[PDB]
Amino acid sequence: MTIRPAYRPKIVKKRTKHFIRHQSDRYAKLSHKWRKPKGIDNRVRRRFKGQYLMPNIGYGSNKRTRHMLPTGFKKFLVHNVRELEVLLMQNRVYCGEIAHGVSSKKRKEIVERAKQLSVRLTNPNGRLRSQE
Amino acid sequence: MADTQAKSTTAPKAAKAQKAPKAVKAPKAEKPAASEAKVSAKKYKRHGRLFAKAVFTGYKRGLRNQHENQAILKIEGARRKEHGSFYVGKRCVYVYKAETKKCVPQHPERKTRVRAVWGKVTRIHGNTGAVRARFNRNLPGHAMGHRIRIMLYPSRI
Amino acid sequence: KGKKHPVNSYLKGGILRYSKAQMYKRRALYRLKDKKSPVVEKAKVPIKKSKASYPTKTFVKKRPSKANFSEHKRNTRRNLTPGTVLILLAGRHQGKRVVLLKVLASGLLLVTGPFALNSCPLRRVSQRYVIGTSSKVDLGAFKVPEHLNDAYFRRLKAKKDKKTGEADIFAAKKERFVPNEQRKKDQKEVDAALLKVIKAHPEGKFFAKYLQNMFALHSSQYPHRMRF
Amino acid sequence: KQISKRVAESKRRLKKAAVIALRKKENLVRAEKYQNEYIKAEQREIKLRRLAKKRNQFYVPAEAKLAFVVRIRGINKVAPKVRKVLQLFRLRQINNGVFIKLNKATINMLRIAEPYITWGYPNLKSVRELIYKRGFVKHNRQRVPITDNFVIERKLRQAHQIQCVEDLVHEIFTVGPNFKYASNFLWPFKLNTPTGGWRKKANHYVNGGDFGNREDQINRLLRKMV
Amino acid sequence: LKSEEIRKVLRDPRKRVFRSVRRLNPLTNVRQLIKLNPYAEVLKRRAALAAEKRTVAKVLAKAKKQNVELAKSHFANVATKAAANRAKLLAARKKKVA
Amino acid sequence: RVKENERLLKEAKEKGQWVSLKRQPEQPKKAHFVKKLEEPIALAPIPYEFIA
Amino acid sequence: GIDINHKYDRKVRRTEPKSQDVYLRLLVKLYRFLQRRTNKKFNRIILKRLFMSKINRPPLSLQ
RNA sequence: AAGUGCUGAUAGAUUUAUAUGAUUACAGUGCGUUAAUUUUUCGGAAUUAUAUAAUGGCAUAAUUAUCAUUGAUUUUUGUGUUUAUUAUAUGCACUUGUAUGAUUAACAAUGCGAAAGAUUCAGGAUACCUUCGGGACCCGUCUUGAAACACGGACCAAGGAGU
RNA sequence: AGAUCAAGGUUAUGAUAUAAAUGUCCCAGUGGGCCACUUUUGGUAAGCAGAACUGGCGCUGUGGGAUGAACCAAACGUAAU
RNA sequence: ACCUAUACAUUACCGCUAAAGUAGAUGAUUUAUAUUACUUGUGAUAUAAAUUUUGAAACUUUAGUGAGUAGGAAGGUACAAU
Repeated sequence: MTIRPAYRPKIVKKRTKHFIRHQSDRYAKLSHKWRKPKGIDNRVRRRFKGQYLMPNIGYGSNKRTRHMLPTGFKKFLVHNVRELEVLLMQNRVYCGEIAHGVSSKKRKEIVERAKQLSVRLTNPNGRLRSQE
Repeated sequence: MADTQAKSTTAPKAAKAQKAPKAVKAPKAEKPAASEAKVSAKKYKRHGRLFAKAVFTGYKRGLRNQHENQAILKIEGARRKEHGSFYVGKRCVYVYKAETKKCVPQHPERKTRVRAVWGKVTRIHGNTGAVRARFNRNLPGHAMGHRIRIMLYPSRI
Repeated sequence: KGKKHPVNSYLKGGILRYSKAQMYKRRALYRLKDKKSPVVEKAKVPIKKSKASYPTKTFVKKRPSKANFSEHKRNTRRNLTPGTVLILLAGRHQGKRVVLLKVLASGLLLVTGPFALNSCPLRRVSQRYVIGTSSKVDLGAFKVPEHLNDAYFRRLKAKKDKKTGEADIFAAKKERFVPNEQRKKDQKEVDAALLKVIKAHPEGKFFAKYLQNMFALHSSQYPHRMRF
Repeated sequence: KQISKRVAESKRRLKKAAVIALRKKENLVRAEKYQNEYIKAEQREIKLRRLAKKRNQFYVPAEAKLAFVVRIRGINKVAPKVRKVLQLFRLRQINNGVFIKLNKATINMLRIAEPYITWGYPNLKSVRELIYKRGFVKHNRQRVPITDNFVIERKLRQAHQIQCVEDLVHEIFTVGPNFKYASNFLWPFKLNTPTGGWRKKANHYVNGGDFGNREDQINRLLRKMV
Repeated sequence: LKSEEIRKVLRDPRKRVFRSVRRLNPLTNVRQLIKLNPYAEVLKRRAALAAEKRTVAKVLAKAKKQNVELAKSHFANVATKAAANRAKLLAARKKKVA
Repeated sequence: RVKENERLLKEAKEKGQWVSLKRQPEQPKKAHFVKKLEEPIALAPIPYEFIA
Repeated sequence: GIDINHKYDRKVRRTEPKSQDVYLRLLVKLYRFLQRRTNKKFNRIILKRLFMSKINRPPLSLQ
């Protein structure tokens, strides 16, 4: 529908599956997210052979497909119609995500104006659902 | 003495022929005066029509690694490394069955019960004819003893 | 004039042209035509060849990169000559034993069934698809009907509807085969021409009553080390 | 004013161009003399040997300068004072190499790494193929490889007398008095790994076979290793 | 930066970047050889014709064994010495000036 | 090493070339041809000495 | 790999001061323009003296 | 040792070079002397002198220097000589055209971003489950050493130790 | 011995410089170690103790003798060959 | 003849260290054309067209390079109130 942005390549990432925090299997007081286990015995700290691939600066993406969402842009926070005037002339580059304290009164005012401003949103149809 | 062996086996380029670079025969003929041209016989087994059968034998396995981005094959026709080098550069394709269809027949007709990942063999590996092979994705892991294929594409003489 | 000396095609390092142009020049009296056309000139009397501002503007659009737009390269193929009956592996017509006719400058190679015997048309196939065979089916003195060509048999064309553009479309439309009536006659010109030469040969594996069945081979016979 | 700028560029547009045509002659006049320097020498050992056979004399070959030294063994488990000698030839990684100017004074530097270096005397076809194939060069202490004749000429023109790649050949393969600056100019190469293998890598050459005083069979290595 | 007191002393607008950083092979690019090294054309165009006459030198044995052609594929390839005789008749008639 | 260099340059101050005034150890030498000239070969000392 | 990424591969000396001024940056954002067109050593010693602390950018009395 | 001459392949192809700076220069093409030799005869084909430092072949002069020295290696050269050789003696526009800015790209197939609706091709352990191949001790910590037949840990939410 | 004129080659062994050159904080730690080859005391001796000269283990994964902190290959950015 | 390593080599990529380039845009720059000075032919003028923005803490470009507890500095994010 919308023209895809501004020299859209193959977004091809190094390691994709998430990174899950040594011994978070047998403690559900242990969360999901990582903490380099800094203590002198460990079985992953020594970057061993078998465990949950240990992060560093290697795995990142290219320094032009930084932040690049699967539709070419780089995502960007939007609040009201005045910040969509920030996306006046850059409309072929970035996109918008309607901030989730905006009600369905004001989100009527983005989706009918910035459509004609030719920007892309990730989420229209939030509370649309054609009721109040 | 070996100078005619720089000459006489260009008679294959004179019996094919192309520019005819030898007059001495090397014919493998039934004549008593024709006892040459030196075949490296024997083998007499086809495995070459189309989808010439070759079952599959795990990945390019280290002892204690995997390197599962590649895979290794067992090519039932071949039994010495002069055989298998005719399987350079062919594709490698393997079918395996599954439940639903989920796709219309448009590029040439498919009611879609068969499902098959794909690939491409490269190089001769084992000193008897085992010839490793790479795929499109990765060889789905439970196939070590499934009847995968090699089709003739592409080929030459 | 003359003495072009282009030995740039078998060595491949040979140039051999600077060795001529020393005394080959006349060394004086340079006279040449020297076209100096100022014709790209905005004489906008009632003309307006600026060009006129349909745009002249900043409609922002970004398009793929300026590629090499390469040359139709010369065609390295294994040494085989029409006519040679070959085993078709493709085209939803595998197993038919069909014969070479003519190589084409697109890197392509003309094959027929023929449709009289094999019931197969004048199909053009890749050399990589088809396995070449051993010996010759003699087609030396043929009429070589090269007026049928590649661009003569392209798809014609992407109109999207009825040569008029923005119109209505229907499901399962036909624009690529009736099949064409002339190709039936173009089949008839060669099928009568090929039957007399294919039945006069001494009979073999794929010659007279012999080609028309579907490649399938008994053991002790090679894909491997056959002088094939 | 840019009208007066035009004479400064367009003359230099001819000046930098026309000297390339002179440099084309300059890079040709050396090489056409450089070729038969080998060829007279390649016939000079037949003439001295066969005459000494006719004159019933043992003709010795010349014992050679111009070694070439390629590392074999790691970074670790290395002996005490072989850590400074090997940073003193710029061999560091495995399968990197440079050349030397041989005398006694480098042999008893070469001996105190002789278990760990495999040094040999190259032919013609190695050294032509070495700087060509896996040769890089070192201007302004970086490593930008070859891509023209320029990367020697730009920084070896006045104080030294070298401007073609077959002239950098000339001040190494024939050994001369500008040599010591003619191979700090090279970065160490990056030789690949010689397929077929290494036969054992255990010992010195003359019992088991690998590293050391091999000096003549280095050519069967460098046809593979590079 | 207006200035008429600063930009009479400035030196270098190196507007071109001069990066061109790609390496090339000295055997697979035969194109490369002459560029980094003239006289490489010499050694080829010396030995290539020596092989090329030697390609004639072994088909003439086939033209000794069977003696067929020599019609238009190698007949003109061996008749050039009659033209090359004239390249040495000038050695008999135009080189007699010194 | 000083006063030779002050004198061998001083004799060099009449022809010009060359200084050659640094220090160099022994080199790879030459390539002779060697007549026997003196007594042709073999000359064959091959050991046999253990048993004692 | 090798072994030397030894020490120091690390050129210590200061690139820009820990000072967030808008006047002193205006000299830096001018005098970076006048040492990278000319090559004059006198400008660089101006530039490398625009960087020390309050002490060591020495006080200097009029005699 | 020489491209000797390919024939077959593997995977991989940076580059928004103004989204703050040769798209240029090497070469290749078709236009404006020539003479015949030769071949095909449809093109082609083949010819020198035009100028060199010539660079070797040879000859001699000449010297530096040399294991040796009948000498031979040479050095500086100097000249003659034929014989080989190469680059310089191609402007004028044009060309999808060679090579050059980490030198990958013409062709072909496959498909309509179809009012809404919605098929197609790749990818996608998001965090399961299903199916196989290797890996694999279960976490702090004192110590040379913990998978410890060494101590502390049942599980969880809130509170807690560099002020 | 010092200051100051006069003459003076191309600076005087090889091979490099991943850059050399120094003043503070006395800057956080750490002041218990272990092992193999040779060299070696104490003891009959030991997987014990006691050392000089290196390399390594603690700090270190790793491919290989199934196994094993040191053995022998090699010292660990993410990826295909 | 083969066999396998996170080692060696080459192409991409990440961060880090080193080196290097870029700011008169009331310009620069080609593309054409009118003219001209005409110096054969190179330049200035005029017209027409189009390309030309960044926390110079930016931007381009180049090479090399990457283990790690005890420990020190480097920018990065949570949870706060003013």
